Amino acid sequence: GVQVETISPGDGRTFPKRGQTCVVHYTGMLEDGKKFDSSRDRNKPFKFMLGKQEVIRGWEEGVAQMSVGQRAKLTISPDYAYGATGHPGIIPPHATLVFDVELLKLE
Amino acid sequence: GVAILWHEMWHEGLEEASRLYFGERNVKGMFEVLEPLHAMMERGPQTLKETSFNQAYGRDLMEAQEWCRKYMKSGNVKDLTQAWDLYYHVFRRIS
Ligand SMILES: CO[C@H]1C[C@@H]2CC[C@@H](C)[C@@](O)(O2)C(=O)C(=O)N2CCCC[C@H]2C(=O)O[C@H]([C@H](C)C[C@@H]2CC[C@@H](O)[C@H](OC)C2)C[C@@H](O)[C@H](C)/C=C(\C)[C@@H](O)[C@@H](OC)C(=O)[C@H](C)C[C@H](C)/C=C/C=C/C=C/1C
Repeated sequence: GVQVETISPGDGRTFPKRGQTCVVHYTGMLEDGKKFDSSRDRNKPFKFMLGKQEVIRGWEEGVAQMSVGQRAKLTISPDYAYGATGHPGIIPPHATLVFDVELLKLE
Repeated sequence: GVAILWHEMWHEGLEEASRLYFGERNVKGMFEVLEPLHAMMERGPQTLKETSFNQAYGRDLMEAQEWCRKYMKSGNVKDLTQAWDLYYHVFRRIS
């Protein structure tokens, strides 16, 4: 599945409803700690709509339980990320992923 | 709902191309959707609405094609990721 561990707390009240676009900063890395993607490094947040199957299952279930302002470590199982196929040339097969994600605001 | 205007065509095209590449790992199929849309741009804008689309999004789309063409030579998927960053930016602005 997905494990959410809070790094920095949010308001504990404003959770993302379906329909809203979540605006986040994220840093994705493999189980060893090597980074593969980071919106922070680009200085440009990532916008996406929740509950439309836009993102991997770990995000769909993990980001849904975060509050606005919260920063969390999302440890995601390979069957909740890219699985046996992986994402060729970035994420290999059967890869546990770790996302440091911050829910900045909703639009 | 036949996609006739450029923003309509690019919106449905980028959706389908991303579904093929990110959903199904189908690079060939992704290109088969995208290459014709870039060629349409390369023919040049014919209407006023095409002209304004081209002024807003033409440079970004042209650069996304250059990243894709970098991938064609390099084989480095990071170059497709660059292209998709640019395509997503266009997609959000025309949504
Ligand atoms: C320029 O950067 C890449 C992202 C890179 C690509 C490589 C990755 C390793 C990684 O580096 O991001 C990464 O860090 C990561 O793992 N991310 C990203 C942050 C969210 C969590 C997770 C992560 O789930 O991303 C996702 C899966 C890759 C694919 C999806 C997993 C669920 C599955 O149902 C999807 O089937 C269709 C495939 C990519 C998403 O971001 C983007 C926004 C969504 C999609 C491509 C699809 O939904 C698509 O459908 C038809 C859409 O509707 C979009 C809105 C259409 C639009 C025309 C295309 C947008 C493409 C944007 C590409 C971006 C932003």
